[PDB]
Amino acid sequence: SFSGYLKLTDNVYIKNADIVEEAKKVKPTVVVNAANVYLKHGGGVAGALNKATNNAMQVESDDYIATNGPLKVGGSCVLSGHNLAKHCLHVVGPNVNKGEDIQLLKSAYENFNQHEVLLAPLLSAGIFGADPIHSLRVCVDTVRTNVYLAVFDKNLYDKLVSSFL
Ligand SMILES: CCNc1ccc(C#N)cn1
Repeated sequence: SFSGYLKLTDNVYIKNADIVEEAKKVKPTVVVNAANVYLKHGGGVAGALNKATNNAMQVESDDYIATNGPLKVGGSCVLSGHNLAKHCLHVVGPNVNKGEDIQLLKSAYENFNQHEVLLAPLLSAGIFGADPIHSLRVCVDTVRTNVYLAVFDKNLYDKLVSSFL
């Protein structure tokens, strides 16, 4: 189904790809969003996925927050995948740039175990400020379901693969 991924472990795969383009092509059952507790999809993966939905993700997310309140750091919710996937699993990894606890990254990845297969970014990486090498390590040590990681940055992808233990 997913093409061109490098197998890291029994269940973790990685590719240098734009997660928006991966989602449009594959139309996976689940695309993971690098969400914040307010589901305000301003930038990074969230801003990019929301822009690909023509803001439908943000409109749906605002209604979800109006009804349910904010998510917890380390938590998630399942919403529509719009034109990108059947569902979007909005997962909140800790944002180290907001001083959040990096220990919550394992809790964030545990949300992936509720889905047999997912297309996902590295949680807390990019604008969330965590070390992406550490994120990949927590991913491989926490996620047991099939996760296809899309890493937008080629230089970061090369660093992640070449340093993977
Ligand atoms: C070009 C649109 N796609 C993407 C994918 C990932 C990120 C990040 N971070 C930003 N844009």
